[PDB]
Amino acid sequence: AREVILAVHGMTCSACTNTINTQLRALKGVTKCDISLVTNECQVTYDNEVTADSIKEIIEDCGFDCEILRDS
Repeated sequence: AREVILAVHGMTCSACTNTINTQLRALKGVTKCDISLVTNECQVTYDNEVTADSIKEIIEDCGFDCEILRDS
């Protein structure tokens, strides 16, 4: 497993990260994900089955503006 790190805007309550983190965990290659209401980022421990862009899309869909910062 790789890590992707992406900036998640919009989020302003725990329900939000719950929803995000759960959705990500549900995709396929996501094994773990460590989301932190400090710097408004999402950190996703995935493997090659999943796609960072999909991850962004999923968060867009979930209803938060977000952008891919790094793939490590």
